[PDB]
Amino acid sequence: QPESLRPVNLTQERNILPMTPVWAPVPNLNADLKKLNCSPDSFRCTLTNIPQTQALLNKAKLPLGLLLHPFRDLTQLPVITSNTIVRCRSCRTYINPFVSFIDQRRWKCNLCYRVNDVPEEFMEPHKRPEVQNSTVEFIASSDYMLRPPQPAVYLFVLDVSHNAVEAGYLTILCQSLLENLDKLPGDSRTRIGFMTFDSTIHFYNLQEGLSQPQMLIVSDIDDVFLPTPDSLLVNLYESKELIKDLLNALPNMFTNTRETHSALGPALQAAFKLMSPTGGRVSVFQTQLPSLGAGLLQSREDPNQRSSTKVVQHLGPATDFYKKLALDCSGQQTAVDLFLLSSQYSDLASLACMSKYSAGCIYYYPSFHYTHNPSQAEKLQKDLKRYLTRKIGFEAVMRIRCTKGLSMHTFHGNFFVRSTDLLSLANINPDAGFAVQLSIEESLTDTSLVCFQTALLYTSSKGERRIRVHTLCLPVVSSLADVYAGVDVQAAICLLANMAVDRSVSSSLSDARDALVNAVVDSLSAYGSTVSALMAPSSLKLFPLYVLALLKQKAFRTGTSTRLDDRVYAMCQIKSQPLVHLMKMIHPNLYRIDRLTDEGAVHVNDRIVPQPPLQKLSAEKLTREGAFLMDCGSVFYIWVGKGCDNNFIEDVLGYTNFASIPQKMTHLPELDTLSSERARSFITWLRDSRPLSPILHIVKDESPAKAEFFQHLIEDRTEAAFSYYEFLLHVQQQICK
Ligand SMILES: [Zn+2]
Repeated sequence: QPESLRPVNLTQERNILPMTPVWAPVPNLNADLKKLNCSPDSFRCTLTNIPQTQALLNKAKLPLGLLLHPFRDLTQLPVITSNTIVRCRSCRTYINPFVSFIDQRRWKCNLCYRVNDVPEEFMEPHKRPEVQNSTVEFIASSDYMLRPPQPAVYLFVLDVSHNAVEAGYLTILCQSLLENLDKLPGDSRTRIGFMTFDSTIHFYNLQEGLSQPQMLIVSDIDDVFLPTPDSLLVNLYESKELIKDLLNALPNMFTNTRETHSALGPALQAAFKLMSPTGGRVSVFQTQLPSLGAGLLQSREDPNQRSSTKVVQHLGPATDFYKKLALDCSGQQTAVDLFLLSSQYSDLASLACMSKYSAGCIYYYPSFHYTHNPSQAEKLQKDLKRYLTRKIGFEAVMRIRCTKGLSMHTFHGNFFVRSTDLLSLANINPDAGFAVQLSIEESLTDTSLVCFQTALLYTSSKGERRIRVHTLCLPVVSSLADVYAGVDVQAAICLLANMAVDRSVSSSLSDARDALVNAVVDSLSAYGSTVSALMAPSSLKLFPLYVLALLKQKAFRTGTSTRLDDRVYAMCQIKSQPLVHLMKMIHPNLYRIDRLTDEGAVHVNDRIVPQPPLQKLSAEKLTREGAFLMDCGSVFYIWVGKGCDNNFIEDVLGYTNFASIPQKMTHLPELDTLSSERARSFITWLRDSRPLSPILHIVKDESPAKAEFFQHLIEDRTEAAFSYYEFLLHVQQQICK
């Protein structure tokens, strides 16, 4: 009885959530191969023990899929420079650690089983880097480029309507660009340009030779007097001073502007045309519903929350304008990133398409205001530092190959699909995650092992064509028991979250929610067939809990009010957040922090970091005499109990007593106390584990912002949502019927 199969009575067990982070299940391969397997932080499967047939997979109920964070920053990476990149003659799989050499001069492909000759240059060919590491990166040549590797090109398209000016994001963006101007990935060929827009479209001529920027204003984006692209997307090094002058002036160019219109559509169409020749990255900053010209959007959100209980009203795009724009951009290797900083509905569902279909990124800062909502301003500052300095890959493509019999079925993420197994990524960034559901078209009886291999081809910021490859090997099994033994619950949950997004949009929120519950009912019913109480194998003991958490997440919840743009953003996050970050949004990590200690702590970055144990998401865990920190992935909350020890309030919060604690507190004082040092050290550790900067909110029991915290205690009953106990009873009833 492997331990992953040890029975767990979920009906009775009140302690199932581990105190420490859940580890990915190690694929059950022999010792030698295990050491060679792919990092689960880069590439993992929902079922580490692969079902031998589609019939067995169907009997299991669990979804078979892959999750990847293909371009994440790595501490070490074997870089291979060879005149010949060895690949299979029949399926083009890259030679890897799991192939077999049948004569030292020939290798058999582990995906299609065809025999290939080993090139002389590749030569003890089995001790080659490609065969000793499952994650490598090749430097490719002319045979992997249709044109010379494009230089880095950056274009900023900024909303300067009165609403946008009032918001005050310009100062933040321009200051960030100035501080990081010499840190943008690229070389001497790097080009950059700027555009602003209100009722008209504004271009900025920054060509070398000018003493100051020349602003060009047009209402017709096809104006024949407009200069050539070389004067708008200029060489960063050559026009450095002109660029800095523009960056210093922008925040004070539209002060108290009379313009209220935001012609985003025309601006983006002009951007497409400008970027078409080279491709690159477009960064769009929008603060309200596009109101003029092509692509203008209506304020269609339905105020009646109950009208969206079964089918979310206006959840899908209102038009295909932005999707079409993104597809056209992808065709020219142009990615479009959206930074939405609106205080009123702006139809993110429609706008998000500009990024979704161009491999772009979506950032959302609701009710952003430099002065009145400074936490969003500081967050943008930090998010921009990462956005502007992280590595980047241009004009990229990614293909995922798999052993014969296996097939890619549905991809999840931001990209332009070009095949059953090929994705076009105008840009590939190190923070993007992807997922894909698989199917078994032909029984996997040929061998006892299957392999999955991700190949990411891109142009580096230095002009080199590179191919980063990840190879994952998994054992094939023929019994249901074994399938349940190798399930990766968090991977399954993340894949189901993506499937639920598709179902909510194409069918209804009701159907998506029902399918999520059905996954639990079906899997545990199927499990029961292999063996008064809801039983589950250890591997799935957290499955019901995670599904309940998902059902209460902003994306799919129906019990409490949810603004449309807010729900859409939650869905966007599911589609692009790597598993490690997405799981915190699905099931927040709760910690008691008024009594942090050394014991258990770890040492990192040369400091002692407390390691408090994870607490289940229920008010039952909230000692009224303590303080707790909830990590929801994108935001932090610190709940302070009415009877919380004053030592904590005084030494950590910086106040005499509970009553003196202010509301709307978003920062922890840098107090010279041991407890403040521990708390801050802990929180700094949390922040350093992810690319984005979560805003911190200190919540008092007094009931104003209390709900924001209690809505995350997903194990408790609420308005129209089951408690964990009730949910299990519900699952049981369905299975017993
Ligand atoms: Zn092959």
